[PDB]
Amino acid sequence: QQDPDPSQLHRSSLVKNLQNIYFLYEGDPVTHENVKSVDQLLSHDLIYNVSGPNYDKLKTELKNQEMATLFKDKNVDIYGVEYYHLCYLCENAERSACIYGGVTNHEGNHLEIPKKIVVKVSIDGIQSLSFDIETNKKMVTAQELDYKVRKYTIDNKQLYTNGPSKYETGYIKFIPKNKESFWFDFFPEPEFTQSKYLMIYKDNETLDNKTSQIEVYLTTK
Amino acid sequence: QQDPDPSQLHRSSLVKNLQNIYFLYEGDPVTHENVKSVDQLLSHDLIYNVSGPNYDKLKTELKNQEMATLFKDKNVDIYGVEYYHLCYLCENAERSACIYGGVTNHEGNHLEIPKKIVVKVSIDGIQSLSFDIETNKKMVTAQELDYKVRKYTIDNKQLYTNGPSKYETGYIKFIPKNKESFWFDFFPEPEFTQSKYLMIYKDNETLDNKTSQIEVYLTTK
Amino acid sequence: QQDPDPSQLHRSSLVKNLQNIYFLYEGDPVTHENVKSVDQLLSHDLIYNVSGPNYDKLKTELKNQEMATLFKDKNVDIYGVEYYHLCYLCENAERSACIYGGVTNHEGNHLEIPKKIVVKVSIDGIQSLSFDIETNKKMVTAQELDYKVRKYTIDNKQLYTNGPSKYETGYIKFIPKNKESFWFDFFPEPEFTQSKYLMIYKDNETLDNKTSQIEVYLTTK
Amino acid sequence: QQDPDPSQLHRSSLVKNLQNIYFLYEGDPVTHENVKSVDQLLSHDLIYNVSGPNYDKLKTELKNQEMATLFKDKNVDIYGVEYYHLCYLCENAERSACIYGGVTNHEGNHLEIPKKIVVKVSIDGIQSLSFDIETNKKMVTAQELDYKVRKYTIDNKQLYTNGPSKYETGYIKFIPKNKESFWFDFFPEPEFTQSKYLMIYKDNETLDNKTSQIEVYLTTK
Repeated sequence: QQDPDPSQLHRSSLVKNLQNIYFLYEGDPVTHENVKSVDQLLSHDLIYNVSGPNYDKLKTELKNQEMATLFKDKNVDIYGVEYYHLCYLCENAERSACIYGGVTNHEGNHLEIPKKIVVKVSIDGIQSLSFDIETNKKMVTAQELDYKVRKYTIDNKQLYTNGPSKYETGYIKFIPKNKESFWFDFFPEPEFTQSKYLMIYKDNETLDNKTSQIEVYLTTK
Repeated sequence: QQDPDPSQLHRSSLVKNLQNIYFLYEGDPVTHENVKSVDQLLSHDLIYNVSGPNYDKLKTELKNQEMATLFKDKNVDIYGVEYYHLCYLCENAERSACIYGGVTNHEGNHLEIPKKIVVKVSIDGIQSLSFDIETNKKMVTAQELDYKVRKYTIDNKQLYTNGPSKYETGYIKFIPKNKESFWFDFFPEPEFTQSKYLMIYKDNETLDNKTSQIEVYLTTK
Repeated sequence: QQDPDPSQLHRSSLVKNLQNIYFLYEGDPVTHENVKSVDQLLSHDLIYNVSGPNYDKLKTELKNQEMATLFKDKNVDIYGVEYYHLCYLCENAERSACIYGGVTNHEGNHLEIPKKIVVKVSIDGIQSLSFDIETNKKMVTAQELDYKVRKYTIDNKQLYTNGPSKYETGYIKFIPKNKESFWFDFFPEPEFTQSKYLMIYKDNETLDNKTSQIEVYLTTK
Repeated sequence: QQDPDPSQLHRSSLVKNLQNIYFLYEGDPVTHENVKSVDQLLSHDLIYNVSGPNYDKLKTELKNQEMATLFKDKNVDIYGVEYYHLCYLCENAERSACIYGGVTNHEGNHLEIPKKIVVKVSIDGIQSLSFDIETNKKMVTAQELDYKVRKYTIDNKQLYTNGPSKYETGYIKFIPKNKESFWFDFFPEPEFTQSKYLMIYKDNETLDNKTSQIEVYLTTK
């Protein structure tokens, strides 16, 4: 996946119920340390018995059978963006919370002191500023990072709000030490659902933090 | 509807996922003043464009057509218990909240100072206590009252909890000045959904507060 | 319940997607002889392991907890109207078919030769005609009957069509030997779903057939 | 996409409710010619106003936004496999039917005399047989082809049944004149739904028939 073309980005002025992206990155993500799965719905997911402000049962669809059937009996660390509309867990379950990926092993992958990662932000060409985000992992999911990133740029520069977004075309770029960089679009198609936009966090993409760099390119229209 | 017979009561011990009753009465009720309806799904429900911590659209299924098309264009006051699991609003809507009844006209029915209604609580036959609850309406909905009554006894004497109840069989009774008393069971059938147990709040039963009394009958087991 | 008032009747010209009532009575109802339930979802329904053109699992919402847990272990006969849209049976089942009531004991209640029951149909006051329907039960469900009744009047005098109805206001009336006659409006509220209009078959109402009569009141407008 | 490794194939013996695959290819596909779209739920789908034995509304999710907003106003031919369970179209419509892909232009692309396509089938290494399938299109969808190809083998050699299959691992392969051949696994992961398995028909893949070949590889066990 190579650098995006200016016509391939979705534009924030065509999205209708745009806000539905706000709450996602404004609210509190899901965080669980050293926990083990206990049952699964389909071959490619895993269910956990954990709680939060609006749930006591969680689900995370993974990339495929081979992956799910890998973390099935291991201890892992969860960190993910959740949705409540359109989420199934079990016939007998009200109060559910779905998510995509966000799964990392627990032992060894934890660090003593927080690694400092730097984000560079460009707007209309000009590189305008810099800020930091942390993490207690040697191998974090692009999900944990992308989130933390936006959170900041939403409560300060204002990436999303309960209404029209200030910018128009935005996307985050990951730059791994070994190879091939990738990106995510900051805005969805005209009409959409949450459950669908978040599928990007399906591949449970993980990467070393000690050697990865991030870039953000926004457009003021 | 005459006084219930001791076998006709649902027994707390039998219910399985009982907690789900707890949240309904330990959380914050939906409250809106002087608001009007803006669209309706089926012939007997009205939909409001209001907001809260977990929504931005609301639905209240009333008793029947004739009723709904009566409050279809009036300004009213909403006071009610909501459920998120299995709630339908519009094809394009995430973040909804549904309820039953809880509708009263807005003009006049309001009061300067809060009427004081007294509740007599029995337990294993002996009337051990009494407490108070308020209201700013001349014609309140037995729902507004039912709620307020439980929230208390739950936070203090412990009616419901994040698990098994302390008591076994409980119900509330209303005594209207004009005639015919009625009651609600405090526990649902063994296996149930939220949206089904609440239907007792479908008849949008209203009544004068200046002359109505309340009684609670619990059995310790 | 006494003879209805000409203003409480739903008027077929107001229903928007009326057709949907057509397929319910113009389709092959469900019919299964001597069978036993095998699992249950909620405390007031029963599930059966039977087959048909569009299903291989069935459910039947009954009146209350007390009624369901009565046919839980008995051999019974099911004759009823089904709906596919909006129907849950188990987390793992596609191809489902739901219904309301239509449950009767099997042993004894069966007859050697079919009883002949006559129906009398009015039309704008005048008693226009008569026709027949059969049954192999001593105690049938008004559902079994109400169905048989309409299916005829729809294929011949066209009660419902893939479209607007020829008549405007009709309802069937039951006259049981002992006491209280009861009726069903032939048309639903303006806007509706199927699972809700069918709820009148929930009281699994049954009666002797050796002494029961029927009447039909329609209005050409 | 190169030839599959005998370990990446799903084994029917591990599948639980496999029958559901059966009905999909043993049932009547959806067929409509020279039609136009009429509204769209999301940004990557299209809705048509057509009718069949179990529906009067149909949907077909496409690859992405740029494809849908391309067949939005053209005259197209739909050929596809449909799923009922879990299918959303509009808040007011029961009787739906969903699909993925299966869309082709209508003018010109039609042939006077049906093109004969030969399929070669292998079984445990040995090329045991060959047969025929027809099509009235210059540019056909791999879906229309894959379907026809199975139905046969199913009603004859018995690919799927209302139960365990006879075979263990199967997959069809397409060999276009220009380049890159591809394949589909005849079987789903152990636990799945219909709507997910069928997503292979999303990329609405299309190829010329005057120059395409097919091959099937099965493994008795």
